[PDB]
Amino acid sequence: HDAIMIVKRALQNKLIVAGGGATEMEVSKCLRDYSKTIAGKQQMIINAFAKALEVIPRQLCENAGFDAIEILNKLRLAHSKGEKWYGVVFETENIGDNFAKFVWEPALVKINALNSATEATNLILSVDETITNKG
Amino acid sequence: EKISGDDIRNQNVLATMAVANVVKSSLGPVGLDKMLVDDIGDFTVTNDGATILSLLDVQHPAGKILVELAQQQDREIGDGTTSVVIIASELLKRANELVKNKIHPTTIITGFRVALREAIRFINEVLSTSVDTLGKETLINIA
Amino acid sequence: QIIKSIAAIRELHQMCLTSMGPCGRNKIIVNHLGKIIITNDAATMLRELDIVHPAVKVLVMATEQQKIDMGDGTNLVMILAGELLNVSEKLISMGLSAVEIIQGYNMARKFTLKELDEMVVGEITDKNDKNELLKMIKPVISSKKYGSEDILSELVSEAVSHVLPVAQQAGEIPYFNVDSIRVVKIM
Amino acid sequence: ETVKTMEIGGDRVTVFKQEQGEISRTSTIILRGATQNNLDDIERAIDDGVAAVKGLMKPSGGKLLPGAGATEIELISRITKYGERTPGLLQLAIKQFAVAFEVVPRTLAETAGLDVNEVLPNLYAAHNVTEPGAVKTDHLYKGVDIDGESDEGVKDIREENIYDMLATKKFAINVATEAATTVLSIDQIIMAKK
Amino acid sequence: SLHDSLSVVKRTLESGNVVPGGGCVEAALNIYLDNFATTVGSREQLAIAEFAAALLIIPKTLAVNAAKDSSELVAKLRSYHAASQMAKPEDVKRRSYRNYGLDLIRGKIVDEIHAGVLEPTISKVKSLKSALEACVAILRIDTMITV
Amino acid sequence: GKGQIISNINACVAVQEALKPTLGPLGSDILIVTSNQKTTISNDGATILKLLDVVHPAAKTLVDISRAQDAEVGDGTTSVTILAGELMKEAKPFLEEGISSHLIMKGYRKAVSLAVEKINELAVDITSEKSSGRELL
Amino acid sequence: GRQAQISNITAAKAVADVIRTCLGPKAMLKMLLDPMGGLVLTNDGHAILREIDVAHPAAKSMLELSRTQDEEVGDGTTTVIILAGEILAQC
Repeated sequence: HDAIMIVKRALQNKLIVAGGGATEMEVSKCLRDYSKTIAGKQQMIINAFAKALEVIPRQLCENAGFDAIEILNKLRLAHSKGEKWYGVVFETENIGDNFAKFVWEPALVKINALNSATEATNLILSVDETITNKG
Repeated sequence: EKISGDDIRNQNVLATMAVANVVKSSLGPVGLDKMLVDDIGDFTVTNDGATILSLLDVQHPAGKILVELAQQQDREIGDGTTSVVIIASELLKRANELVKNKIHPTTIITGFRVALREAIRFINEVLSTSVDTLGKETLINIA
Repeated sequence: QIIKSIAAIRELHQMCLTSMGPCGRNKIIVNHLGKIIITNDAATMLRELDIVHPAVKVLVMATEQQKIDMGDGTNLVMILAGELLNVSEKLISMGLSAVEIIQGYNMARKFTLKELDEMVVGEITDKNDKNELLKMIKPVISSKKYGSEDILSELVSEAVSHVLPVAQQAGEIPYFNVDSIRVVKIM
Repeated sequence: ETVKTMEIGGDRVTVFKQEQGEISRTSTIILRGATQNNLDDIERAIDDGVAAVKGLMKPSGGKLLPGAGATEIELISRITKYGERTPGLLQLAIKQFAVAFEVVPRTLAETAGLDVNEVLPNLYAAHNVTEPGAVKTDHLYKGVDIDGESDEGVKDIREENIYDMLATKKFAINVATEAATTVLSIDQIIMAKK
Repeated sequence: SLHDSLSVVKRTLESGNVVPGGGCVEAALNIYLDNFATTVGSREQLAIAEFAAALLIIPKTLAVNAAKDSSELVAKLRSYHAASQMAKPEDVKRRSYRNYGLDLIRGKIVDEIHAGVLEPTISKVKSLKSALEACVAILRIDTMITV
Repeated sequence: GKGQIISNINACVAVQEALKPTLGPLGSDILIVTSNQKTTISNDGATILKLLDVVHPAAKTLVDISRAQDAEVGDGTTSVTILAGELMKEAKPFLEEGISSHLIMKGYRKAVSLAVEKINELAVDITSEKSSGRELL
Repeated sequence: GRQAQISNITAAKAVADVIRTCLGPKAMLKMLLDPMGGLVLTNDGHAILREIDVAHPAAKSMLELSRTQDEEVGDGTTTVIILAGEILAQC
């Protein structure tokens, strides 16, 4: 029954990406390399967006007991060198491949959340005045 | 009085930041000068950042370190008095975010010492003997 | 006292300066019914805001002239009228009475309106074609929700062409109506 | 002719429409989206969009002028020309009348993230040139560019087919002058505690 | 007045070791410390990353007095040197050029080697060594006792 | 002016700092006591934000996008608020240097277009591997 | 910050505030109140400036620059301060 429930959620959504910080670290790394043509005031804005994407794996390691300081330094070294599929193990702290452990996450969760976080951010940054009427 | 913890750490950064923000206007030849008024009421006008820190009156233990930093720079070279203060003050500004990250100050100091000696060999690949003396002259634009 | 009347409008002047234009920004205004309402159009925001200054209500009533008789210029009338008071402070400091200031604008208004007839290069043939209506409708739909003006252009141009009846060589009888187009929205 | 029931936005609703016969002047624009607040501005943008169709009638509905900062800068050169032409004390008010139009391109540069020292001198040099001839040449259509793309400078606003209708611009000038006239004509006010 | 103009070249050529100025030293070290921070780790990567970005305040301050946008000059300066370091360790280059500086007079990015702005290395090493020596003594004080 | 944006940043961080420990299946849970005196404990962030009912518009905006995340999808309700709030913190020092908020908004939009393009590349879709609906699962 | 630039323009205007009517052959007479009870009714522009006690240091710079012009030429002392004072007002 446990094996059926794992493949059940994978059949509903055919778009699957590697979780466990793998995809989160690669997106932040690619934006820093492509920022060379984004050079100018638009470069530092996207460079901060890549750093803002690191809060997701942080709280996951802090809530599980792992040290968020050491896990981020060792993950980037193993991600940039060799294979990019190396993630963070959720049981025992160590470098590992989530694609090897067959632990997957649906991509539509991160895609819909990325557009919703950016759209809601543009609404708040655009408000220079707020008036609240009583009633 | 005795003050410890992160309260005195933030005051030391804001004190050096206030001293740094005064001399940031005189950096470079295009920079702006300033007037230093004493208790008598007189003043002076100069664009040299080395003479400003000597005549500037600031009461603070780290502020006097910057005064000794300016005195040591003039006895060795004499150029970059404003630059050496801004670089030293910028590291104190970024050290604030490292405190909220639970980073120990020794690792902050050790990380800078390793990066200092490592950057020495990086300059060796940068620095080079005088070249470009054939086919063109780069000495004509210096003067 | 003439400066204090400008400072009261200046408080709401900077809000409208960030409105007009495709890069403009939107302000959140909480309605008295406990519902968050945000919009670019100033004529809608000025109604929900509580303004106790009577001098500001002059620009509010002047804004309704842009909303009712026209379909554009609600953000433009607040920027133009607000700047005329700022440039007038230089003449007040010099000791010039408000008569020559008002008389100067009336003489300059007739000079500007006369030149507007020479500022027109092309003229719309009023063909009411689907591709021809995209030229007039696009700038009006613009300056709100930037980036969606290309898709919303085909939706408005197709609905207007359906309201307009087929006729030729008759300009006496009006055709289009504002209330004849009702927009629906579903989450 | 036709009454059916279709799914709009995920819910089953009965649609009321037709095809050819019994020509009707009523139309409906269907909108869809996830955000509820974004659907309010798009709905209000259509109401302001269809209201411009009323201005397409005989009273100068076909005439047009370039917008996005193109006309506001070009009118400054004509107003300053009439300043020295008209003698008397009106010279002070005419010169300040053209300066008051510089706020439109300034806000477009500030709301776009562009520097104030950049867009303003570039617009003056574009609309002021020395042409060996009486007929004006080159391009008077230069507006305020959004930038954030391409390389540098501005571009012809006619490329994007964006312009301000004369009925909107000409009627807005008369309202703007009468709005500031009332404020400048009131030298005293009397209010009460509210 | 000629003696003042000759003293600029004589004192510059007096030291056989010179490096390009105008922000070339601070920008070059920023790229080298980025890849070096990943090769060490052990909680020291965050300190090197902040120490590398701290060198960009010198060209940013000069851009303020030059009326030019600091976000345009500093950000593009980092991308120009980072693109030139791609083929640098390979000992081969085609379109890759180094020594991209900043001109405060003309407000444009030009080569400082052709511009004629040079500073000796002796002033470079003693500047970064004395700046950190004074910075460590400040961070080592956790308590202020005033009698 | 620009000072109101800074006040809105702290409003999103105050909501984020409460939802930071709630990220993950092993994360902490928030205990909210309503004025009705009924105390409930929920792991998912939707119900947590529904009981608060924050009057502040920027904090309420994060609640609306969280309800839509739990409705149309059902996963990522806590992560969408943390990501949107942390993005506000990176734009806070940019306003102090004189950078306008418009290019900051348009700067993040350019990064999303490059990020979504890389998501489809990092995804795993096998075609020529000579597989079927079973061997993959 | 920007506060010192405002005080520099304000100090230059405060010095020129006294000599506003002191320019030209029609210049009127000024009354300087001394703390000891004395008064100076002379209408000379540069003769009053030496007895004016100022606080902001930029006001002392205007007195030193006007003293140099007073030695070279006898007139035009108040002309330079008014001309340079109005530049900061327009700028």
